[PDB]
Amino acid sequence: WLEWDRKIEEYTKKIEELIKKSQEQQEKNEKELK
Amino acid sequence: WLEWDRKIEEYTKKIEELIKKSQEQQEKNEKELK
Amino acid sequence: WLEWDRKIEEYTKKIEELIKKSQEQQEKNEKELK
Amino acid sequence: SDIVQQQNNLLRAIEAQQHLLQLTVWGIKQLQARIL
Amino acid sequence: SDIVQQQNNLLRAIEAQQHLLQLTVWGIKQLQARIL
Amino acid sequence: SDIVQQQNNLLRAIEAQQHLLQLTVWGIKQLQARIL
Repeated sequence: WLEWDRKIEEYTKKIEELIKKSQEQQEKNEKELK
Repeated sequence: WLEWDRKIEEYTKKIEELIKKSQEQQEKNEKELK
Repeated sequence: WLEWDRKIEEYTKKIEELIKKSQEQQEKNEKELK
Repeated sequence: SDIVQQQNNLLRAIEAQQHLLQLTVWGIKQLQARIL
Repeated sequence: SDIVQQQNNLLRAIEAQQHLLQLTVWGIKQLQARIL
Repeated sequence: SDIVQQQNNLLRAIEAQQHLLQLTVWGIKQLQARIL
């Protein structure tokens, strides 16, 4: 469970970064349309 | 747990709406290109 | 729980297969804009 | 068509993940009701 | 533009699914601390 | 090219979500086995 807890944190961090990256691309893409 | 239940329901309904919208968009896009 | 166990296995296999599909399609699409 | 095909792939992955998420919610609620 | 629009919905779905997932983590941690 | 980029980003997000889902499934299974 200690190892489980660390992995949960790892992938939570990774997805939060990927989501931020995606939000940034989305902003860029939606700007180009305008 | 009461507030947990509320938030589960909130996010579930939101996701289901977003999936439904996306499915409609998907069908329409495929039909257009065909 | 018996039904739950079966559905977990079913959707786990489904997502693994869809992610593989998506990886292949992504390779293809990236080789095409090159 | 290839981009739209990848959209379908991503959407279907998201749908399958939602079924899994819903199953995990069910399991948590079952365990919670069981003990307390 | 229609591909951009749907990608916004896919991203929003992923974000809301991540919130759901975090809620499940909280549920599991409550139960785990109690049961184990 | 930016659209294909968004697809790569979304696929990666989905893959990280699936690692998360496998962890939450494992955890629920551990607790279910113990109490049922």
